[PDB]
Amino acid sequence: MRILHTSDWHLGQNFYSKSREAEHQAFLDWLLETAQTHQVDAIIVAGDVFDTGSPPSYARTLYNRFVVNLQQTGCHLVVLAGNQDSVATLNESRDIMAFLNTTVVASAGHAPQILPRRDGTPGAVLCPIPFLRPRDILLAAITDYYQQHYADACKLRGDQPLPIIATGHLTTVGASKSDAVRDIYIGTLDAFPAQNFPPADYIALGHIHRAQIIGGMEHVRYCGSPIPLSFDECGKSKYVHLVTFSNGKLESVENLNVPVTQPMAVLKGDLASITAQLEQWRDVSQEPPVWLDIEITTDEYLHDIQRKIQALTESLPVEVLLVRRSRETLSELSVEEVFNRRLALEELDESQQQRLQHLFTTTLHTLA
Amino acid sequence: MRILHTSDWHLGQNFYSKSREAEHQAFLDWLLETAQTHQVDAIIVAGDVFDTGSPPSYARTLYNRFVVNLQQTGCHLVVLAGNQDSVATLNESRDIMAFLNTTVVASAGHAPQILPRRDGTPGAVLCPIPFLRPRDIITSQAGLNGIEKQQHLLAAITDYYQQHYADACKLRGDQPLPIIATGHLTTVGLDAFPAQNFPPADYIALGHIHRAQIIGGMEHVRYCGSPIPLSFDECGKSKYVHLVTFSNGKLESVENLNVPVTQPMAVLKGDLASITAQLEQWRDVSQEPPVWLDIEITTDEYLHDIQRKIQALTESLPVEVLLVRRSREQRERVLASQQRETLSELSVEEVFNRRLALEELDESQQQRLQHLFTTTLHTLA
Amino acid sequence: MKILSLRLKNLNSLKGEWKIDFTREPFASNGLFAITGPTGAGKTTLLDAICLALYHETPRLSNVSQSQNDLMTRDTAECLAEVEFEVKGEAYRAFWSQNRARNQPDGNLQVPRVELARCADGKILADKVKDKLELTATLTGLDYGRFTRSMLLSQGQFAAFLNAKPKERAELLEELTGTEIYGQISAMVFEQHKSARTELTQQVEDWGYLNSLIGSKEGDKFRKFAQGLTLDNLVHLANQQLTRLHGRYLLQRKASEALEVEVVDTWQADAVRDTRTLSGGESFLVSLALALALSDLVSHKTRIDSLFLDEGFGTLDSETLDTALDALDALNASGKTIGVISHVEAMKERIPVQIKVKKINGLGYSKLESTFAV
Amino acid sequence: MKILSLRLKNLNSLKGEWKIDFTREPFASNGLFAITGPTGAGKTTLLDAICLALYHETPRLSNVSQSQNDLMTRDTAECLAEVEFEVKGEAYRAFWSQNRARNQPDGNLQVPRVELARCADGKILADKVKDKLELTATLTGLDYGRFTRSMLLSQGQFAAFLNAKPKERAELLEELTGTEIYGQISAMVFEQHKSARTELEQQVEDWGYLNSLIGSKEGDKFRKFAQGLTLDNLVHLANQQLTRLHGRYLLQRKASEALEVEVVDTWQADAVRDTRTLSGGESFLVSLALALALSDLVSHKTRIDSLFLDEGFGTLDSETLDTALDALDALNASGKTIGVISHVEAMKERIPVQIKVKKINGLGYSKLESTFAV
DNA sequence: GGGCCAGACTGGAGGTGGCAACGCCAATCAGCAACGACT
DNA sequence: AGTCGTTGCTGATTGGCGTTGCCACCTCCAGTCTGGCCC
Ligand SMILES: Nc1ncnc2c1ncn2[C@@H]1O[C@H](COP(=O)(O)OP(=O)(O)O)[C@@H](O)[C@H]1O
Ligand SMILES: Nc1ncnc2c1ncn2[C@@H]1O[C@H](COP(=O)(O)OP(=O)(O)O)[C@@H](O)[C@H]1O
Ligand SMILES: [Mg+2]
Ligand SMILES: [Mg+2]
Ligand SMILES: [Mn+2]
Ligand SMILES: [Mn+2]
Repeated sequence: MRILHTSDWHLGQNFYSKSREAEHQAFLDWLLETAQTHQVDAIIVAGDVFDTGSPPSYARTLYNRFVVNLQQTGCHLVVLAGNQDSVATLNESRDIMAFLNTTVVASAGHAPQILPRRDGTPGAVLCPIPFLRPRDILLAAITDYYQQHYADACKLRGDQPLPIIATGHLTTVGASKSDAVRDIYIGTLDAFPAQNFPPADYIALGHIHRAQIIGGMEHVRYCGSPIPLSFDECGKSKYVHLVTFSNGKLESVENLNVPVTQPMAVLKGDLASITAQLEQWRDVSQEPPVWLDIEITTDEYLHDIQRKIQALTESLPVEVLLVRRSRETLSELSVEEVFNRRLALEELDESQQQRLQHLFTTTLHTLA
Repeated sequence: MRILHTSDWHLGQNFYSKSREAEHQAFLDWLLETAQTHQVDAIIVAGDVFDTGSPPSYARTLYNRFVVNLQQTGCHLVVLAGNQDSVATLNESRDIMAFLNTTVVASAGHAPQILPRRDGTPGAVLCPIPFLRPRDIITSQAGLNGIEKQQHLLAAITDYYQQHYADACKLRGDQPLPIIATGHLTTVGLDAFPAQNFPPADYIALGHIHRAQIIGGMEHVRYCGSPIPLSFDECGKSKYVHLVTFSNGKLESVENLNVPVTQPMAVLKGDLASITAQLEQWRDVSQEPPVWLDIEITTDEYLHDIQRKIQALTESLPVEVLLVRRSREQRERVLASQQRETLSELSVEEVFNRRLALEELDESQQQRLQHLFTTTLHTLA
Repeated sequence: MKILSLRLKNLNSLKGEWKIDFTREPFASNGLFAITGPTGAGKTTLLDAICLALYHETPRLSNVSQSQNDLMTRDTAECLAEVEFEVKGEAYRAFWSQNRARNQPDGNLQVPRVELARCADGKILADKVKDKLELTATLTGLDYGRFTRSMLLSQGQFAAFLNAKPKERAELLEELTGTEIYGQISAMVFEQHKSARTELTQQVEDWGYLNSLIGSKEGDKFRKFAQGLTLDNLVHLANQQLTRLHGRYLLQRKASEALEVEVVDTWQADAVRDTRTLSGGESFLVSLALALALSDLVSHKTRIDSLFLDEGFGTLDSETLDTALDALDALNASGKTIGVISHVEAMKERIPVQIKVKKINGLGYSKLESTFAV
Repeated sequence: MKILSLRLKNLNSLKGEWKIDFTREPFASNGLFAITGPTGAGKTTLLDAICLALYHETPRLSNVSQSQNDLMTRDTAECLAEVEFEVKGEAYRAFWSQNRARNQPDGNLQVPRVELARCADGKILADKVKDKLELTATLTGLDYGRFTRSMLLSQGQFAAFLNAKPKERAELLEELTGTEIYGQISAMVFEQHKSARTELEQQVEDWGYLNSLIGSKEGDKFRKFAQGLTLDNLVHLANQQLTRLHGRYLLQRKASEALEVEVVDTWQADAVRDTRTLSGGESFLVSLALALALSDLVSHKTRIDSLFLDEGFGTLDSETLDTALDALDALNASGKTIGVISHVEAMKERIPVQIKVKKINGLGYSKLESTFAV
C-alpha cells in the first residue's frame, strides 16, 4: 500500500506580474504519471490547494482537469482546506467530488473514513482533519481534539491490521519558515509541540513550504510545496513523499524530486558584480525565460537604476521580476515602517504606541 | 422523446440587495420533480445560467446541487452560455460535468452531438449553439463603420448557423432523429437577428427573452422565458417552462408548464390614499415570505418625506417595501416676454406670481402660499 | 473708475520705487498701451499691484496679511502700492503697505497699514482694513469678484465667468445689479422651514412646499430663478458687442435652470450649440464680449471706463487678431481706455506706446523705463 | 505608447472622413510635427479624436453618449474616430462610432459602437464601454485621468497638476505608482472607528486616536502622508528635466501635510518661494517639465513614447521659446514623438513637418491636405 | 372605399456609478490692550 | 520724560470634511405608430 503526500499547491497564485499556470500543469501531469507508475493507492493534499478564497478561472480549470485525469488512473484522493483555502470554495463542490473517488474536507468534526485499496479492500483510516479554525473549536484544545479524533478512529478500526493516518495544517516547533508562509493564530498560539500528536502510524502536514522531519521521529513529516513559491527557496529541490505501509505499520518513506521547469535565480552585490553575474545567461537561449530577483547594493534611486538594469537585460534571454535595494521609494518600504514613521512625528509614548501598533496590524491583516 | 426548454435562470442575482437563493432552490426541486413525473429524456438551458461572470458561492452551490441531484433521474442535461455568464466560468466544469450525464457548451465551434434516450438509444441531434460572442466568430478590420460592422456580424452568425446545421444533417444521415437547435439571441420574426435566417431545424430552443412567446408564428421556434420573475415589470405574469415531445423524427407538440410562484410581488400606483387603499388588502394575511412591493406615487406636488410615510403605513403590515419613486421632473426658469422688463422694475410679489404661474396648483393653496410669502416680507420690515 | 496714477515699491521682480502716471505726455490720447517685455519681467506685476492697492488681494495670491506675505521682493524689508482713481468726476487715493520688523530682510511681518483718502482735500476716509474694503466697495460699486470679472482679465481666467458654476454666477449678477433681496427671501424661507421642522402641523407642510419652490440656504435657488432677466439683458448686450468683435457667432440663454449661455452659429444655418464646443479663440472673444457687457450693464448706475487684458491674444490667429484689435480700437475711441499685455509680434507694431519692462542680465530683478522712476 | 494612425469622420469642423497615417514618408523620422491653421479650423479636433477613440471622452466635453453628443458636426448623421497605437511592440486598434436614427440629422442618438482589437492578429479584445476602458487602462498603464496629465496637455490645462487639490494629486500619484493599500487601510480604519462609535451609541478612544492620525473616508490623510516619498521621487526627475528647459529654477517639496512643490530661485541666492508666485511662462515650463517627469516615473513598467501639448507656447518670449524648443528637440533624440499646437510664427517656421488644417470660408467647415482624404 | 396584416421601431426600467446642498468643526483674521523700545 | 514699534488676547468669518439625498450609463422588452392589399 502506497500514498503520495503533497501539500501547499497554492493554485492560482500570481507571482508578481507572472502566473504559475504552466508550472502547475507540468507538475500535475507529472504527479499523475508517477502515481500510475508507482500504482499508488491514494493521493493526499493537506491544505493550501488555492492561493486565495476566490481563485481565478484557470486555477479551477487546472484543479478540475487534474481530478478528471485522476479517474483514468484509479487512485483515491483527499483534499483538505488550508489557512489560505476557504470554506464554500472547496466545500461547495464536495458533493460532485464524491462521485469521482474524491473526498473533500474543509470543516472540522468529520468522522474518520476508511481508505480503500486499488482492489477495494480497506487500506487504512484517514482521520481527515483540516486547518482547524479557532472558532470551530487552544493548545490543549488542538491536542484533545486530535486525541479524541484518533480515539474515535481507533474504535472504528478495532482489531483490524491497518495503519492509522492523521492530517493537519499547522506550524510546529523546530520548523523553518519562509516569506511566503502566512502566519496563523497571530494572537493566541505561537507553535504546536510535536510531542502532542496522537500515536498515529503516520502524520501528513502542510503550511511549511520546506520539507522537514519534525520532532525527530519519522512518522511525522512536512512535505512542503511542490514548486518554489518564494525567491528565498529557489535553489532547494522540492519533494513529494511516497509512504508505504505493511502489516499495520510503516514500512518506508521515499522522496521524489519534482523536475523544475521554470528556472529562477537571485543576484547579489553591487552593479559591477551584477553586470558579471548576468553573463551566466549570455547567448544560452533558455527557452523558458528565467525569473530574477536582483538585490542591488547601491544607494542610487530605484526608478533610475531599473532603467540600466533593463538595458543590460534587453540583450539577454532573461526577464527580471523584482529589484530591491540592499533615496527610498514608496515601492520599497513596508507598511509597518511607513505607519511607524507617522507615529514618530506624534508623541512617542509606548503606552499608546503598543496599542496603536496592534490595532494597525490587525487592520492590515483584515485587509489581507 | 421528451425534453424541457428553460433559460434565464440568472442564478446568484441580487434584486435590490435581496437574494433569490430560496426561490431558485424551490424552482430547481420542482423542476426535478416534474422531470421525474414526465419521464423526460433531456433538459436544455438556453443561456444566462449565472447573473454574472463570477457568481457568488451559493449560486455555484445551487448549480452543483442540481447537477448532482439530477443523477437520480438519469435524464441528460444540456447547459448553454448566455450573454450574462462567463465562457471561462462555464468551461471550468466542462470535463467534470462530462462524467455526470451533463454537457455544457460555452464556446463556438462545438460539433453537433447525439442526445441518448433514457434507455441509451440515439434520440435526437442536439446541434448546440451558445451565445456567439463577436470576438469568437469575426475578425475586426480597419476602415468600417458602426453599421457595416453589425452587418458583417449578422452575415457571419447566419453563415455559422447554416454551416453548423449542414454538419448536423450530415451527422444525422438517414436515421429519423429530430435536429433540435439552440441559441441565445434577439429575434423580431437593425441589429436583431431575423427569424427567417434560421435553418430549417425541427425545433429551435432560443434564449435572451424573459417572456414566453412564439416568433413569426412558427411554433417550432420559441422563447421559453425566465422561470421566475426577475423584475417588477413582470411580477404579475405567470412563468412557463416548455415540455416538448417528438415523434417519428418530427416535432409533435409543445406544452406549457406553470412554475409555481414562491416569492409573491406586487406593484402599486396612485397617490398616498390609493396606496393605503391597495395596502388594505393585506391587512390580515399570513404571508410566507412577505410580499415585495414597488410603489409609484403619482405626483400632485405633495413634496413630503414619503419614505417615512411608507414606513409607517407598512410597519404593522406583513409587507416589505423594496422601492418607491415619483415623477417630479420639471424645469424651473423665468421666460422673458419682452426685453423691456428688467429685474429692478418687477416687484417681488410680481416675480413670485410668475414663479407660481409655472406650477399648476389651484386656489385651494395659492391664497395660503401667497399669505405665507407675504409674511416673510412682513417680518423683514 | 479710471486709473489715474499707479505707484508701487518693491513688488515681485520690480525692485525699488516706481510710479506710472496715465496723464503724462504718453497716454494723453487714452489709447492702447501695451505692457511689453520678456517673460518674468513684472508685466503681470503691474496689474497685480493695481489689484493689491484696490482690494488687498492679488489674482495669484489669495490674501496678503500679517502672515504668508510672498508678494514682497526678496531681501527687502518694505513694500507698498498706491493708486489714484476717479469716480463720478472726483479722484481718490488708495494705499497699502507692509514692512518687516526692525526693517530687516527677515523678521516678523508687521500688520499692514492701509488708507483711503480724497485728492480734493486730503481727508482720510478710512484706515482700518475692513472699513476701507467696505467703503471702497460702496464707492466704486465693484468688489474684488466684480473687478476681476469686468475690469481686469487675468491670464487664463478670461473664461472664468463663462465656466463659472451657476451659484457664483447668480451671486455675481445679483450684487452687480443691486437686486439682492431674492437671496434674503430664500434664506428667510429656509430658516423658517427648518425652525418649524425642528419643533416636531399643516403650517409645516405649507412651509415645506414653499421651501421646495424657492427656499434654499444661502439663497441659491430663488436667486438663480430670478436672475434670468438679468442674464437675458446681459446676453443681449454681449451679443450687440460681439456682432463687431466676431461676426460668426451670436449669444442667447438656454432653457435650463442653470444660468447658461448658448451660441447660435449664423454660418451653419443658425445651428445652436453649447459654449463648451467653442474653440479657444472663440471662447476668448465670447468672454471678452461678456466682460464688456458686464461693464455696460451698470453704466446707468456706476460707470467704469478702464479695461485690462493680461493675456489670451495668442490663442488668436493673425487674420482674426487684426479684427479684434480694430474692434478694440473702435471701443477705445469712446471714453473707455484699455491696456493689453501680449508677446505676439503683430501687436508690437499696432500699439505705438508701450510700458516696456526689462530684466537685468540675470540678476533676478527687473526695471522699467527710467522716466517712471521715483 | 505611440500613435500609428488616426482616422476620424465628421468631428467638429472636420466634415467628411479623414485618415492621418503616421510612419509614412513625412513622419518617418519621428521628428517634430506641428498642426497649423487659423483659429476655429479644427486643430484641437485632431487631438480630440485621439482621446475620444481611446477613452470615450474629450477634454472639452465631459461625456459623449446617447443622451448628448456635441462633438459630431451639424447637418450630419454619424461620426466616428479610430486610432492605431503600439504598446510594447504590439499594435492595437481602438474604435468609437455613433449614428443618428434613420440616418437623419434630426433623429435621436443611438448607443455608441466601441471595439478594441489587435492590429496584426485581428482578434477582438473588447466590445463594451466598461470592458474596453478597463482593458485599455490595464494595457497602456494609464487611463484618461493619467493620459490628460502625462501624455496630452490640453489647451489652458497645463497647470492642472500644480493647481489641483492635494487629494487629486495624491490620487494620481497612487494611480501611477499602484500604492492603494494605504488608502484602503485609512478607509477601513475610518469605517471601523465609525462602527465602534455607533456601537457605543476603551476601544472607542483608541479607534478615534488612530482615525485622527491616519483615518479618513476614501483614505485622504494616509494617502497624502504616504505619497510624500513618491512626490520626492517625482521632484528629482522634474529637476532633471527642468534643468534643460529653464535653467533658472529648481523644484523642492513643501514641508507641509498638503503635499505641494516649492521652487528654488538659483539666481536669487537660492531663495525658496511658493509655486504660486511663478510667472505664466515659468509656470508653463515647470508644468511641462513636471509632466515629462511624471511620464518618466513609470518608464520601467509602461513607457510613454509620445507627447501632445496645445498652444502653451504663446506665453513665452522669443528667447525662452527658443530654449524650450531646443530642449524639446534634444528630448526628441530619445524617440519621444512631440506634436505641438501653436500660432507662433517663429516656431511654425522652425518646425518643417506640418499638418495644415485649411479652413473653408462661409461654410464653417474645414479640410486637411488632399493626401489625408479617404 | 374600408378593414386587416406586416414592418419598423423605442424609450424605458433595475442596477451601477458621480455630485450638490447642507451641518459642522477646526482653522484663520481683524480689532483691542498692554508691553516694550528707543532718543 | 516724552514719543513710538512689537507682541498676546478677544470677537468675527470661512473653508475643507462628512452626510443624505439626488442625477447619468448598460440589458432586456411592451407600447406606438404607418403603409399596402383585397373584398
Ligand atoms: N517674492 C518674490 N520676490 C522676487 N521675485 C518674485 C517674487 N514673487 C515672484 N517673483 C518673480 O517676479 C516675476 C514676475 O513676473 P510676471 O509679471 O509674472 O511675468 P509675466 O508678465 O511674463 O507673466 C517672476 O520672475 C516671478 O518669479
Ligand atoms: N458640433 C459641431 N458642429 C460643427 N462645428 C463645431 C461643432 N462643435 C464645435 N465646432 C467648431 O469646430 C471648430 C473646432 O476648432 P478647434 O479645433 O477648437 O480650434 P483650435 O485648434 O483653434 O482650438 C470650432 O469652430 C468650433 O466652434
Ligand atoms: Mg503673466
Ligand atoms: Mg484650441
Ligand atoms: Mn498554509
Ligand atoms: Mn502553504
